[PDB]
Amino acid sequence: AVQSLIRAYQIRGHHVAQLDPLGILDADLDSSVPADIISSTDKLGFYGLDESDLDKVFHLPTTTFIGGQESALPLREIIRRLEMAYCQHIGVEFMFINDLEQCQWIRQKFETPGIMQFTNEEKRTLLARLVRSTRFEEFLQRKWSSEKRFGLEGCEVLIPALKTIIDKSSENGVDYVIMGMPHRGRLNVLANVIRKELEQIFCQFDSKLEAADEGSGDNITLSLVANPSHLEAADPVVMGKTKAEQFYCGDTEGKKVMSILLHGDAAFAGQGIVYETFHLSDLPSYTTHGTVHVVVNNQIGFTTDPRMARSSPYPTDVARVVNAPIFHVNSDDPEAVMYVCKVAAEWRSTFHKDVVVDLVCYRRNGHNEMDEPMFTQPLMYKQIRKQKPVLQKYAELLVSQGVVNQPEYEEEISKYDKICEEAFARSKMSCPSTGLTEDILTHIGNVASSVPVENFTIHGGLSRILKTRGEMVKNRTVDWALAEYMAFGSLLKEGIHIRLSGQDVERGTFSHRHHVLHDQNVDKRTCIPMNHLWPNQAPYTVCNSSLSEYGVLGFELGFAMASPNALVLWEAQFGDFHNTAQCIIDQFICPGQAKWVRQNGIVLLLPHGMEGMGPEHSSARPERFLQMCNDDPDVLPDLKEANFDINQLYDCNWVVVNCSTPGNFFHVLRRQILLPFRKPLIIFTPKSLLRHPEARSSFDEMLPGTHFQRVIPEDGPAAQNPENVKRLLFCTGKVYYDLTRERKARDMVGQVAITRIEQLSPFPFDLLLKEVQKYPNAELAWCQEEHKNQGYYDYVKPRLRTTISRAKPVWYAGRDPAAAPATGNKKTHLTELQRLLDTAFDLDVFKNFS
Amino acid sequence: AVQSLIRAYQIRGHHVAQLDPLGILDADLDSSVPADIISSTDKLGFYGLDESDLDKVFHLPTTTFIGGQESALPLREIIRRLEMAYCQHIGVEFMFINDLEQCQWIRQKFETPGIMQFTNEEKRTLLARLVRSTRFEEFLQRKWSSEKRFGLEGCEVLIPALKTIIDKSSENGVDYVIMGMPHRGRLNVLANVIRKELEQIFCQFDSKLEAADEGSGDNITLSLVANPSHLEAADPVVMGKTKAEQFYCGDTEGKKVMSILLHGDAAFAGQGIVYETFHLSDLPSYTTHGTVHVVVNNQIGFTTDPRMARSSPYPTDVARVVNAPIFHVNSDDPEAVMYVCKVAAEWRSTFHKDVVVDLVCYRRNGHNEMDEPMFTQPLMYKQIRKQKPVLQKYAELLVSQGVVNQPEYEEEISKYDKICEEAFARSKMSCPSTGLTEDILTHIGNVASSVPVENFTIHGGLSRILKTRGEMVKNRTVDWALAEYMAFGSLLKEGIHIRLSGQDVERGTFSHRHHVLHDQNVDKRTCIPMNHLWPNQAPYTVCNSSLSEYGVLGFELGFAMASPNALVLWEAQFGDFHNTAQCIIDQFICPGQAKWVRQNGIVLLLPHGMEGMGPEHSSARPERFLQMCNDDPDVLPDLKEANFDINQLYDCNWVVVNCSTPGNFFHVLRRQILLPFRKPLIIFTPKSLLRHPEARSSFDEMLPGTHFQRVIPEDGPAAQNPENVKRLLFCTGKVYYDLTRERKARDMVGQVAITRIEQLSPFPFDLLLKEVQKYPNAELAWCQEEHKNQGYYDYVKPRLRTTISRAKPVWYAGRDPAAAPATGNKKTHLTELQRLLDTAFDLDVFKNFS
Ligand SMILES: Cc1ncc(C[n+]2csc(CCOP(=O)(O)OP(=O)(O)O)c2C)c(N)n1
Ligand SMILES: Cc1ncc(C[n+]2csc(CCOP(=O)(O)OP(=O)(O)O)c2C)c(N)n1
Ligand SMILES: [Ca+2]
Ligand SMILES: [Ca+2]
Ligand SMILES: [Mg+2]
Ligand SMILES: [Mg+2]
Repeated sequence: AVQSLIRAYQIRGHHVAQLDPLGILDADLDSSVPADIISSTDKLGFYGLDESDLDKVFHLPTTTFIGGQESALPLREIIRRLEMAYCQHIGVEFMFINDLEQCQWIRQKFETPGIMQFTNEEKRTLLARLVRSTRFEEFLQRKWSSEKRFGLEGCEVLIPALKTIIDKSSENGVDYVIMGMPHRGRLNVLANVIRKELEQIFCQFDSKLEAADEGSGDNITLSLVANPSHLEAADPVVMGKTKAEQFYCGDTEGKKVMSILLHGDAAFAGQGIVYETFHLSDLPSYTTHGTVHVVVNNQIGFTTDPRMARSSPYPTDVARVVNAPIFHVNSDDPEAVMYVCKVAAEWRSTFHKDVVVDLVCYRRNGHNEMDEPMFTQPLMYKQIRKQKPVLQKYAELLVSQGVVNQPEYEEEISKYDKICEEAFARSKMSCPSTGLTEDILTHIGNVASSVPVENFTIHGGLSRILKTRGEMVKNRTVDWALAEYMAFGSLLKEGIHIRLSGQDVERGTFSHRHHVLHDQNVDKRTCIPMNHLWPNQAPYTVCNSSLSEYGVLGFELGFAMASPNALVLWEAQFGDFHNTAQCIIDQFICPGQAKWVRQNGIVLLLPHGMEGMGPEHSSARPERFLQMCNDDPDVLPDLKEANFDINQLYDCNWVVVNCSTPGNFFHVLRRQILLPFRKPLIIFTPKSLLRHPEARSSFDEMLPGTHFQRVIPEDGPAAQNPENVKRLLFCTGKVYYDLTRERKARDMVGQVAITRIEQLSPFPFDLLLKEVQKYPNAELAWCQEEHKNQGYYDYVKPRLRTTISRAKPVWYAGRDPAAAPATGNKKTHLTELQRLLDTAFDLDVFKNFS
Repeated sequence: AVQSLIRAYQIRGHHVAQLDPLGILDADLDSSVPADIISSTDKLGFYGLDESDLDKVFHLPTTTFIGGQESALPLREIIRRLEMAYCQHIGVEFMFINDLEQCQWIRQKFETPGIMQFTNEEKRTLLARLVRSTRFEEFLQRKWSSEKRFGLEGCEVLIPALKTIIDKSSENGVDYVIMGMPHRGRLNVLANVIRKELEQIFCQFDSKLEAADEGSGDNITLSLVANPSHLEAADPVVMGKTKAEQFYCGDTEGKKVMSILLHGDAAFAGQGIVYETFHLSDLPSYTTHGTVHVVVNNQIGFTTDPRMARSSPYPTDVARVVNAPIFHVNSDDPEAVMYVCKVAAEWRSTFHKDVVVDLVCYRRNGHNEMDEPMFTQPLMYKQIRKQKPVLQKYAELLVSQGVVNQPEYEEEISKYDKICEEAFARSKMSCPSTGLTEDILTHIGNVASSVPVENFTIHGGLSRILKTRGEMVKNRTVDWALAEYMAFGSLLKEGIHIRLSGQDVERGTFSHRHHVLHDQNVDKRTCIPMNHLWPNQAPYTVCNSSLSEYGVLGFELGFAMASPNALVLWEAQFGDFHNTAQCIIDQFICPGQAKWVRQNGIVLLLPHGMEGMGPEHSSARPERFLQMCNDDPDVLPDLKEANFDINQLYDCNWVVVNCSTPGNFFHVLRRQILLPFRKPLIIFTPKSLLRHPEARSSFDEMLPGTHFQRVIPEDGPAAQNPENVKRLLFCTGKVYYDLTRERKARDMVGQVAITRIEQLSPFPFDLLLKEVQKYPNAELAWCQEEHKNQGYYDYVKPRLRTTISRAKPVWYAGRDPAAAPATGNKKTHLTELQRLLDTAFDLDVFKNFS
């Protein structure tokens, strides 16, 4: 009889809660009272009860904790205690959880008498924190009025909440905390929670204010990651950083690393990023064993109201798809906020699960500190202007109780004002060798072309693949997969950790690498032969990710930030789906060092090639990456510097390469780690050269004394007699092979020279100038399997014309411009390719003008 | 006693349900049986019951329909009926709904007896549909084996499900259906549901198979929209199209327009787009009154296991945030699927709410028809190759029952086969005047600068704004807001519908337009002044959207497809966040007429300008838009055609404009509608020119006989004496004004000519040539307030050098290249701007070389 009523309250208590600070605007966007909650004695008929039952004593179930060292209670006691627990300033949304132990723990924490009481020292400390926050806010206001400082006015209880979280984490065992937070309230945290020299904060208020830099305090260590103004675009980055620190510190269960994130109410229910980030929480490869989310519900986004912003009651619904409990609290009552923070910290330290806490508050001023909010919401601010601040009412309550005397509070205010005034007055290298000796290469080749496990049986096709691998190894020949194994194993020997993530990377999207072997008979038997290469070596991890291209890339980037001695690779199924995560490339990878001055070295792998498989299963948009480079096309650098290659690579944002041969792909990954500094790397991997019969290289290019070749000159009869060569030809990728075959078909050998360019960013001016001067009489041309308005023409042409003294035109030999990456008609592809190949190996296509 | 048990089943039935077609892999990803379900007589102790209670008769509650014509069933009946209803081929997830009427309606359907029974005619029709689907699949397989087509084998009950849905919609009143669905099963729907000439389908299989294209059938009308391979990227487009059709057809409640969407299991739980699309559902401005989502749960994504893909149990947990009920069904049983589809159609026609139906099935072959799935999942396919197809077992069951005889079934197979081979054998203009007479302009100015409602009081600042508006109107002067009002009112007079949607558009992000007036004291009293202009006129709508930049743009794009007689505008808060919806610009607006034939005229508004607000609140990336143009920079078109302005505009893919004066903003908006055809328009609106004192124009540029000016020539003393002008200068946007000020500070009037370029795409190659020939001895230069690697230099320079016969170099006068859109230091901005003005206005920064 009573069990149904208690369940009904545990379901619908948060809907009738006075979480509203102003008293006017509602929190759940509905003022109706559902019939489940007994708002009056007339509603007992819904459960079949009546006014005669309000005095009969009822026995509590095993899922109720209001008894407090008491078994049965009069129904009036149950109703009063249940209203106090669920329908006052705290509303708990947790019964969507199917686990029983977590539900019982939450009930015990939030449904027992005499557990929320504080001590006088805690009240004094809370008063001190509230005074610090409020006086800092008014000092910023009165010393800087005509500014846009995004104030935290009408919600100062945030700072004590964060301090309570950090203190509970410290006493629970945590020794490292990583925090992410939007702009609203940044300076308060930077001055009170992550304590910093106030003179430095005042100095940085006037200059460098726009940039949200990184703040570190080192005795729990606190780090505040830099975040951009894009909303909710830094959660996966924080999760990746937390995972990397957990892995490096040896914490398998993450008992000493913690993650805290702050969100606004409007963005937590309007961005699809939160969905993707929440789905990464439980995946075995992306699980940081717990994050604490704090969402500030000021009940407004700029000038947009809550009812025209979302299709859900609360802005906290995304967290319920993963069974993460949610706590909504009224910011007016500070003790409730403190207890909720303590409960959330205990929950994270116990169950290693995400938890979200919602701070219901209001906004005292406009969106900016000089905006006019009466234009759009008159009633809201008319009601706002008739309410006391939280500090004033808290101080009055404490004075009435007798905890603090008025002179002490006044002295505290005066001394903190003097501290602020005093602070304000005071305020104003060579390229390594990447080769390997033959025994290491032979050992890796033999281990990779077999199965280490004794009774491990594989498929027949896989057996044929391994036999072909062994035949290649014994003949001193390497293909794409073998080159990948050799590079990764060589790095693993030196102690460098390697992580490879993305979609379908364990088997390969084209089924070419087979890095993970599966047993046909046993259900979960799995063998990774690479861990068996050497007795002592760095770990190796390969992971399959979800379909989100946005959260996984951010996670990988955050992981790459922790340590330089690590090789993190992200693989996309096709080069056309990277645009789903453009924001991550736009704000985090592109200007990571220009603003924020921190180093990263993530490797991005993008398959790219035109083979008729579709208008959008073809091409990786390299012209989008090539335009985001801090290089001036009109200036030719000094080509006679001490090194140039390493100096040029030092002054750039990232590197862009398009590898066609396995040897260069082997050397690039080694050069990524062996260098002193780190920079992001973008690689355009082929799609049809994996099985190509002549896409192979010998071991002689993998031996000691060999460096990565940024530009591969032409080898053949053309080089033997260079004065007779016409039509000097440049290419980048598979287009080389398609040319060479035709050069054999048309008997153009000795009349056309074809050269590749592996590295596009930065531009190799020196090597290109050296090889262009090799052929005095040859018409420069650029080949391309993409359209004119796509690919590398608009990037390469200015740089090629800069390399020479604009002494020669750079012609084009490729497809015509189009509004799509490729064509959807199979018949026209062959005609286009035949026309593309017509101009090459058929001279006088451009000499016809004269 | 029993109410708790029934409640527990209604919560946890779908977890123990036998939905798995394979007794092997699970769908909720957990094999454990929760203690709520009574799997054996020993578990009755959880509810306090025991084996002695299995025979006692228990009265049913008012929220349980098991019984039919019974009040009390003996407990052995309740348990059996509940297991049959919730734990046998059907799992219903709906109890998260808080509404009681919807819950009772759902319960009645699946929880009442003798409701799922069919008739012999229905069974015959189902057999016919299954035969058609299966024989078409095997015919495609045997006639085309070496193909990468995506096949529907494994789930062959999809076609009858869709046909049942459409039939129920037709009988419920729907007369128009819009459908979107991914590649898996496209041909089966195109050949069976949306019936099409099979010869045409066979012809398009060989050629033009790559592109999606649009399939129509007109007696319910069926439209299948084109969608790319990007997963979940076409739902908002479908919803926008549905909304537009509902609005033109006059269905306020949408009783005659319906929307159907199909999803895969892996993409419905891995993409954040679904989150935004689901929040767009209930929003009053974006409400399509229901949408029947169908998710096919084949339990595998390419080669990725469902456990390493998501954190939620089922891949349909994003629909529990909007209280949308979910039905999971086993595709083996066809009657259950048919009944579920009927129930979903009735639910949509009744409650006007979204509903999701999950068909649990398996995949018979690899991802493509020649993929090898034994490499990664051995046990799954080892079990798959030992199961009968659904058609075979259904035919055997019907033969045993006696509905159909074997000769009839064989004859049906033979006749459909013969139809298949028979089909296979058979298979093989001037620019308008946009001016207005003075009385219309005066009327719109008077109405817009005053309040229409008589008892309506506004703020004092708003009163001052309206007084300034009236002063401008009486003095024959127009600003940005007045120009917008005049354009919108002029279009509304002609009967053209106008819709403006996006973030903070009702008031304006800079509080300059005030299109919506709010009453200070009376609650919710709105007053749109432009809805009161003329006695008969088209409706006007302004909406505030959510923070999702991706879903709203897709919704607007879908809306601008239904009819040409409409002006749909999308406004962004800043030009930097548009990249969040890059995919929509990548696969839908860019190649929307090059790939599919449909035409679109959406207007995109992007604030753009460098003012020192930050590196992320400055610049709108115009160089990203300018590179996606199917224009060859190396060819100069024929400048002596009849038009060369309407012809040039006819070939392009969209238009890009940067408007500074309000008159051009008026004229371009009028020209967008008055043109015979439709093309997308991108406008770079200013931010600091809204309040600029000289950013104004007279009425003489809005009178009859005035056309939009693509290029504004240089007016002033320089034009009077053009032979004495040096440093011919090109600009685009606010920079002009700054330049003029500096010129006035340096007395360089008559020595520098500054010209704007309003239209960049199509490129004006005629007016620019004329004005370049106007000044013979003048060094061309380009002035931007953005970095050299960004902005318009890389686009404009090749086109400017093409316009002339490469006879004069195009210099640069702007900021130096950088890895970020702007700087984060306030001090360096002033130095950068001063250096920019210095190098712009001094006469030897380039001539010093000689
Ligand atoms: C992706 C994106 N992020 C940000 C903006 C601009 N912007 C900055 S703050 C803000 C309001 C966010 O609302 P809410 O989370 O409620 O913030 P609060 O009231 O706490 O400032 C918006 C829209 C934008 N247009 N697009
Ligand atoms: C955004 C994106 N879209 C598409 C792909 C490539 N792709 C095409 S179909 C497919 C499988 C989708 O899985 P599921 O939804 O289970 O569909 P099914 O295999 O049953 O068709 C993938 C990953 C990708 N990597 N990223
Ligand atoms: Ca309520
Ligand atoms: Ca289960
Ligand atoms: Mg807010
Ligand atoms: Mg699937």
